Amino acid sequence: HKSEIAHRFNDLGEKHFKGLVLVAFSQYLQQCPFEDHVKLVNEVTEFAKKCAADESAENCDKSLHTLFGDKLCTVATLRATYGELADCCEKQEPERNECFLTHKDDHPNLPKLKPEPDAQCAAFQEDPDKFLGKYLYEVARRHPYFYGPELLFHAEEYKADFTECCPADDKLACLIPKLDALKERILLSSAKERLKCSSFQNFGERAVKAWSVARLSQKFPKADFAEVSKIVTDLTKVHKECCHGDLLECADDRADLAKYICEHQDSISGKLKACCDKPLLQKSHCIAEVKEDDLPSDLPALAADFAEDKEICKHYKDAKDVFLGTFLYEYSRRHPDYSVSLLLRIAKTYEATLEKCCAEADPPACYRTVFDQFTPLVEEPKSLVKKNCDLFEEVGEYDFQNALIVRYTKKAPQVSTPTLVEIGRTLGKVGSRCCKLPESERLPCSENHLALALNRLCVLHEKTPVSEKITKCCTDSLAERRPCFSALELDEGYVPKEFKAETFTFHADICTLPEDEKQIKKQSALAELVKHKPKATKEQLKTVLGNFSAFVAKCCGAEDKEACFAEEGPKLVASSQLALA
Ligand SMILES: [Zn+2]
Ligand SMILES: [Zn+2]
Ligand SMILES: [Zn+2]
Ligand SMILES: [Zn+2]
Ligand SMILES: [Zn+2]
Ligand SMILES: [Zn+2]
Ligand SMILES: [Zn+2]
Ligand SMILES: [Zn+2]
Ligand SMILES: [Zn+2]
Ligand SMILES: [Zn+2]
Ligand SMILES: [Zn+2]
Ligand SMILES: [Zn+2]
Ligand SMILES: [Zn+2]
Ligand SMILES: [Zn+2]
Ligand SMILES: [Zn+2]
Repeated sequence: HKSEIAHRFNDLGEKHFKGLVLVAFSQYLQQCPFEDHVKLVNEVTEFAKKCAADESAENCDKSLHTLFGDKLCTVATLRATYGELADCCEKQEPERNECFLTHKDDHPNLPKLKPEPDAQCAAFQEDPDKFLGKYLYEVARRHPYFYGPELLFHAEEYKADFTECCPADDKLACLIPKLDALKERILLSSAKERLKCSSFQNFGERAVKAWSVARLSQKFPKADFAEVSKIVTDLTKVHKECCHGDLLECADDRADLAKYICEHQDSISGKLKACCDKPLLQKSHCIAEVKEDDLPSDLPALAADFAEDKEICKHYKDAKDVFLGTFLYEYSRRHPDYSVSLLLRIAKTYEATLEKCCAEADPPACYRTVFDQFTPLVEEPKSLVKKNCDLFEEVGEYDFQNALIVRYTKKAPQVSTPTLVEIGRTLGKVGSRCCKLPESERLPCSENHLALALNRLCVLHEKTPVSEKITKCCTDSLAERRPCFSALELDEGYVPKEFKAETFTFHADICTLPEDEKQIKKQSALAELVKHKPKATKEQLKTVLGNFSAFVAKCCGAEDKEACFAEEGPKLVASSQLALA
């Protein structure tokens, strides 16, 4: 094509093209106010219309990267608001784009977008096109690596809720349930795509490929290997592009894959019929979130082709990567009950056994029992999940969260308290999600979502590194990541953090906070007790936090609140010292 911007405008249409460009600009520039990005989006779209009518007109032949990066660099207040981001404009492509990507903020710390139902409907009434457009902007800047086409879909969910619910009598009780369910979908989606970009950045395509091969084979067991290879190749490209900012190519390539999957749906999966007669946004999303199809009845034991076939060392020698992919395809489709990282763990073992056995004198007799090395690999995650789920059921979410905060704080006491509270809190929600499921679904829920939380920690750690052992767990191997964090224990040579009274001094401003923030304030205190007294047992810690809870409720009920906090605070501090000894 002469003009790639023409090609994408034609392919995507004005509305989607607009929506993506707004998401792009809000991810690279997370602070500048709404109306500013609206102007930029408008100018790009105007220019895109100039190029589709005349593919030959000036600047239309330039690359999407050149055009987008040039646009960012002509923003007034770029240096004033974004500081070092302006230094990226001195670089030429492709180093200019890498520079912008590395300055995206994963913890921008913006005001929590609370659902104010009466206040929102009035904004929805006054300016609806701005209301849909502002949702995209607010979610984009909060989540900079969020899958662009994915955000459009969820933005369409947001206006469908508000149009429906606003004119009813009970405006709030129609909305708050629907919006709080949307929030949890955004958090999960952001987490999933962030792991994809993290994977490219620290491991490359080959690791992303194995991950997708394994997941898609579970998703589509009836699909043949050539079909799975095709989708994987196509999908890996979509993610590289979305992860790299190529937001228009991302969306375009995604649509082509959806069309493809739907045109080959009998060959791929019976669960796709519902998806495949929907409008294109909804069709893409449905395919991405489709359930795992039924396991076909006619599958032969893996043993014949992978332990028993005598010519495997020749097979392995001729096409190493293609042959292990076959193994991974065949193993993953039979085991929808296994987590993805576990499947990669197993496949790594298979690869490594073939290297030692084919080097040895007699391979067929050696590798005949390679499947026996997987038995311990499966029992290990099964044990972890059982133990956490029995704990979660025994004690409830809040306490389970606190247990994890104590656990992870002991593992890595150099990590910041906000980060430790975030991980413990998130992992407790995972317990609510996964422990209630059947065992066929419980292991993979637990370990797949645990991988998301550990990636979040790793991403914050790459930003502001504090611990070598965390760095090793985050950089060494994606498959072995969860095992690596599990193997962390408190160091014998960790020096208890110095006591600061202010750190355990509460005030009456806690009383006017919402419960979630009230808890965070209390859970932060928990982490700080551990950092200060790392050899205190979980049972000593639970008792002292209980006394802090009683102190906070007592004084928040009192008529003179700040005088209560003043009298009772110091007493509780000094007795807690003796309690934690
Ligand atoms: Zn082209
Ligand atoms: Zn053309
Ligand atoms: Zn579209
Ligand atoms: Zn570079
Ligand atoms: Zn968010
Ligand atoms: Zn989604
Ligand atoms: Zn990259
Ligand atoms: Zn995707
Ligand atoms: Zn690119
Ligand atoms: Zn053979
Ligand atoms: Zn899940
Ligand atoms: Zn290393
Ligand atoms: Zn306070
Ligand atoms: Zn509370
Ligand atoms: Zn002390």
